Amino acid sequence: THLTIVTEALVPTPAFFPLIDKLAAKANTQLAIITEVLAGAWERLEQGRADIVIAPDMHFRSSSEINSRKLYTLMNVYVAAPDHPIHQEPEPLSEVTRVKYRGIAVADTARERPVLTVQLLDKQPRLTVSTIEDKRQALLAGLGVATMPYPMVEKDIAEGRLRVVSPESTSEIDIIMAWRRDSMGEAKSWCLREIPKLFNGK
Amino acid sequence: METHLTIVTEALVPTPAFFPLIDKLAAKANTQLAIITEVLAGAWERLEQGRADIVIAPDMHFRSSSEINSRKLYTLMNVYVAAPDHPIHQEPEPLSEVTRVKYRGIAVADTARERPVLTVQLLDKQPRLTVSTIEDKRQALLAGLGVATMPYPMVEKDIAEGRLRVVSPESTSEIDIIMAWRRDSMGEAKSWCLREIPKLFN
Ligand SMILES: Cc1cc(O)ccc1O
Ligand SMILES: Cc1cc(O)ccc1O
Ligand SMILES: Cc1cc(O)ccc1O
Ligand SMILES: Cc1cc(O)ccc1O
Ligand SMILES: Cc1cc(O)ccc1O
Ligand SMILES: Cc1cc(O)ccc1O
Ligand code: NA
Ligand code: NA
Repeated sequence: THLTIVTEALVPTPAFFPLIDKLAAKANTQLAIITEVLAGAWERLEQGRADIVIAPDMHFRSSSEINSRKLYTLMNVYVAAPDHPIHQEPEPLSEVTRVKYRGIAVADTARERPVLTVQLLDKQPRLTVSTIEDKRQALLAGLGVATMPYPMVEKDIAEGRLRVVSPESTSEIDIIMAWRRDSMGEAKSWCLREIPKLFNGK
Repeated sequence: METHLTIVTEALVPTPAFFPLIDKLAAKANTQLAIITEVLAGAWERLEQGRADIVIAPDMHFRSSSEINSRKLYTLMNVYVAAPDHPIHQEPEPLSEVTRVKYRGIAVADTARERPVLTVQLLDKQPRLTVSTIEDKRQALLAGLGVATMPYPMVEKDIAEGRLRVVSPESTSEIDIIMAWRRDSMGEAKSWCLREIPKLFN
């Protein structure tokens, strides 16, 4: 009756919207598309509270009978407001410089899945937010410097609301679909074959 | 030496409204601010469990503990909305329980570790989409996927330019957004915020 899909914060939830009407005709399933951050997504899969997870490769979640499949590559870019002082700096990535300016991070579950944004060191000003929306607005308001998935800020860079601080730092991340094998129902199986079709060419 | 204050802004409350604090707080003390989003009961659970210094959330009509002091910030207007071409608009009595079951609700998952709430009426045998963030709920509504309440400020532009349409004014409700905190703990940064945040919504 109920399927839960977990789309990690980096993954746009509305990309999964086409499924909804199809899923309602396919089964009497009430859908939940739930957002989690980093380790939270895999914690949900371990605790049997999430049927399918769409999340970056994050080192753990290792359980009994867990399968995966790669969907697409996502580009993360270090960004900041155009008139943020970091842009006038000669060596923005120098440890001496980075500590001066405030990092922006998104909260997650109590680890269990060893990864960091690798965007902020210690003894350095930090703002923590729960959602990518808060993070984008904080960046737009010139309140700090942080990574962002390129698609969500492509328009912002185009119209000069944000500016990439240094392209060398930009990194690529695999977005993967994972699930557990021990239970494999009609709706869950159907989605497992349908979700990759959403990102053919991504 | 630095200092860490954690503020919870419930989903209905715009996190960027609290941005003015950040630069002031950094010059006032070495205080690192953390502005976390929770949903419904989740915000209050955080205050009870001593994991949140200040809570900005709707009045949840729960026995106001002595240990929680609260102060009203502003009134928020919630509007029952749907896409302009959603069938609900042609319906004579949209709010009738018989009618509401026909159409799909859109709900935001209560972040409570203890129990969720019946906020969305939890109409049984009724199609539902559940999402974690108010943005995803907005997009679901924009895509004409169902019917749900929304805080007017977030959708004001959408109603103006006819991307969303108020289904029935009778359903419109006003909610008090309140600031709550605990008496057992006080310090420089906490006290400073408690006096500064109300000025943001004078
Ligand atoms: C728009 C958007 C794009 C994306 O690639 C990830 C998250 C988002 O919210
Ligand atoms: C809203 C949305 C943003 C996006 O980048 C891809 C698909 C979407 O539905
Ligand atoms: C690494 C990373 C994680 C995340 O949750 C959002 C953006 C990011 O760049
Ligand atoms: C922008 C915004 C305004 C608001 O009044 C509530 C939530 C929001 O995300
Ligand atoms: C940015 C912002 C949006 C809003 O809807 C209300 C207050 C605000 O400061
Ligand atoms: C109506 C409503 C109120 C709320 O506080 C959170 C989500 C909601 O859908
Ligand atoms: Na999302
Ligand atoms: Na928020």
